[PDB]
Amino acid sequence: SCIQFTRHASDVLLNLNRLRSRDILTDVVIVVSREQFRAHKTVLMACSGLFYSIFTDQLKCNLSVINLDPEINPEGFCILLDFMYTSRLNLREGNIMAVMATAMYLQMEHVVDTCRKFIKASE
Amino acid sequence: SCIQFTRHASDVLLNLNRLRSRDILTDVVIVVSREQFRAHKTVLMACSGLFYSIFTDQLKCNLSVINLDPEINPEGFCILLDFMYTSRLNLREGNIMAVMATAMYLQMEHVVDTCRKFIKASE
Amino acid sequence: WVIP
Amino acid sequence: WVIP
Ligand SMILES: N#Cc1cnn2c(Nc3ccc4c(c3)CC(=O)N4)cc(Cl)nc12
Ligand SMILES: N#Cc1cnn2c(Nc3ccc4c(c3)CC(=O)N4)cc(Cl)nc12
Ligand SMILES: [Cl-]
Ligand SMILES: [Cl-]
Repeated sequence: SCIQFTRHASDVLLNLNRLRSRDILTDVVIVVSREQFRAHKTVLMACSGLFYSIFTDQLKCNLSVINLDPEINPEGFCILLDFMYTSRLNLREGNIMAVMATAMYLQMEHVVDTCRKFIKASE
Repeated sequence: SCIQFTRHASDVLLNLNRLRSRDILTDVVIVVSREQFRAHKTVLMACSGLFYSIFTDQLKCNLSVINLDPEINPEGFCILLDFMYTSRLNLREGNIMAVMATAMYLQMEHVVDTCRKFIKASE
Repeated sequence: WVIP
Repeated sequence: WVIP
């Protein structure tokens, strides 16, 4: 018999992104080649099958630094990290291949789906 | 020029609630009289003006235990904590006064608003 | 607020 | 997915 506040989940995510911008309570650095990205492990796990697996691991759960595969593109990661915290995906002709490869590695199925659909439409 | 995934914020919040149920990466215990509630500081701050103030404080940000005012009702807190993690508010005739008082203390303005409207309709 |  |  609950009532539901429609905008609550969006409001929570907006405040999680504000915490990220101010670097408040971030507990991990994701290293992608020469670039570093600070984030909250809980948000990464909530958005990515890869981070969900990493941070449920009894040893990796305690690491403050995670190094991604050297084939991962930093811009593609940056775009996906912004998506995680905002629901908005900056998908462009110039970045779609990197975004799709990064989303496959991160196991972000909905992003992979749409990248596939956008690529199919251009061929 | 971003695209947006409509269900993303709800999906994130669902996974944050799953982490809470499994006690994964919870970093605080909220003590309300004889009861204890484990939570994620980032979610508490994102939902509550009181926790936002507490966890931005340079000393309180590092505490693993937060004790609420002894006038706070544990059930009212439990209902609001569930709301934080789900967008669903279990508002009943038997708990509305406790929920509203707890929401005022926690500075959860949208919950206070609706409690006020539900009370006004019954008088 | 809505009835979900 | 939508145009926000
Ligand atoms: N507890 C917990 C918890 C935290 N996170 N999380 C999941 N995170 C996840 C796992 C796989 C995938 C995605 C997110 C997006 C995607 O495409 N695949 C799943 C579950 Cl079943 N549980 C949890
Ligand atoms: N950074 C950050 C950040 C984390 N959380 N958070 C806010 N959390 C908040 C503050 C006040 C109120 C509510 C939530 C619900 C309500 O009724 N009042 C606000 C801002 Cl402006 N910023 C942040
Ligand atoms: Cl996704
Ligand atoms: Cl609220």
